[PDB]
Amino acid sequence: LLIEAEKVSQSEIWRRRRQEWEIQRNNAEAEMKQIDAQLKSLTVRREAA
Amino acid sequence: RSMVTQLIQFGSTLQNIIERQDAESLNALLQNQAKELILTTLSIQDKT
Repeated sequence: LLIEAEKVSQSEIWRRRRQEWEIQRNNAEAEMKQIDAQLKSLTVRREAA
Repeated sequence: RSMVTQLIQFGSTLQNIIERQDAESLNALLQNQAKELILTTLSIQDKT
């Protein structure tokens, strides 16, 4: 039973690790869309200049 | 002599008229240039 407890605990910390990976991926994609919209702002400023 | 002083009165009047019309033409030119400049500043405000 202790062996089986260690196995299921290792699987659970793998799942929590994967969830943290997914949160990092979503932050990276959000920053990428942010920088594209800021590029649109900058080319508008270029047209004004 | 009376004829000559009459003529010099005409000369003074003509000098004043010439300087006055040059001032007026310069004024109209300044106004048209102001019109073009305000068009450009409108476009810049749109981009803002």
